[PDB]
Amino acid sequence: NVDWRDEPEPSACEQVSWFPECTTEIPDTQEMSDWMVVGKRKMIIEDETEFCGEELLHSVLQCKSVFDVLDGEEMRRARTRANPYEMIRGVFFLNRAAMKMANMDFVFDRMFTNPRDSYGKPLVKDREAELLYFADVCAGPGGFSEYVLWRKKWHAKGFGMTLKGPNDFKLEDFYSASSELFEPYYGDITRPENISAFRNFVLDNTDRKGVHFLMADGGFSVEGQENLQEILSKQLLLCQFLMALSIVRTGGHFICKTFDLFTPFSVGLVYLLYCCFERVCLFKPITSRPANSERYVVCKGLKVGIDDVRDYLFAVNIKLNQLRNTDSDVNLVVPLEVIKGDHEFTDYMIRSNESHCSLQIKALAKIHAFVQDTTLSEPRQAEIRKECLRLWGIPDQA
Repeated sequence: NVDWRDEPEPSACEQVSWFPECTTEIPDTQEMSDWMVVGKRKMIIEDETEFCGEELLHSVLQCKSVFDVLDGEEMRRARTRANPYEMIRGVFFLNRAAMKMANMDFVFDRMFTNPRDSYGKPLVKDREAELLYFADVCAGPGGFSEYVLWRKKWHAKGFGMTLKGPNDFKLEDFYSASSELFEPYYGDITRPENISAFRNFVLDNTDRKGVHFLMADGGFSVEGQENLQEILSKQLLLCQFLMALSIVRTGGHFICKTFDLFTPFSVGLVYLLYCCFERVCLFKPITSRPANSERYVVCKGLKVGIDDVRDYLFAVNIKLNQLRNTDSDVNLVVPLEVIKGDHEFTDYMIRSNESHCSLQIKALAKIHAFVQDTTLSEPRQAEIRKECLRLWGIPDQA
């Protein structure tokens, strides 16, 4: 009962929708002192409708479950044929995540590779021999980094922290290999002492300022429960937000991969970033698969005076470690009354969640149709690859 053919022409052109400007004051310790609420540990996605229509949520949940019955190889072939952006995904870089950063660096006015001061002037010229400093926190640190170092070469310096094991870095490209351009820190991001350690390492190597921007992956995949990833990844997402506030310099930026944002815990986390940055937006680039839940929290311009929020999240993480492996969990980090009190923030959140669900439903329907009719094709895949490379300034090579 879905019409996937009523969809706009696939394009290299992408539109960004930002949250409205926050005009409320950064919360302080006393204001947040009753904000963390502990409750029963819950994994029921179907009734997380504070920021999404119930009917729409159930529809998307329904499509995903039907779609998951499907055999993997068959569905993967169809999804390759159905995705208009399939052909950009693999090109040029050694790591697919590098093309995602390429995509998003372009979309956000090079704010990552060419950050600006308040007068709009470049902070980092090649001449000045001053470095672009960045951090990459993920299961295999190097993919996001591969793009940055390709673009800025020796004018950049990156710090890596791995989410998996000590040697799970991606130091294979000609630049990530040089410890002068990229320094892995020698693996549990949930341990407070590891957070502090990495924070100090980064502060000591950036003149106590912090990095110009942090690139993070705040979610992990699980087979057989796409719906549940938002909940399973909640502590990782908090720790990445906490890392942003710990190592990004004033006026700096933050980009974080996440999944669905239906839960008040997730939305509370976003609300906090929205309080701490000049501009925040939720964005799904064309280089991420249209049928999945992946999106990016993109934060522009860390404000002054965020230490209370940083300290607050640090306390929440400790509480999460305490509640781990018990029937209790932290269910809120900001009260609903506060989040819903900000009407413009809430309107954006609902519009973002619902738009994502509506598009995801169509993308899943399309794949199903491509499974049933293997002659269906997406003819402009090649033209779109070409236009994207040109637009984003990426060589048409390997």
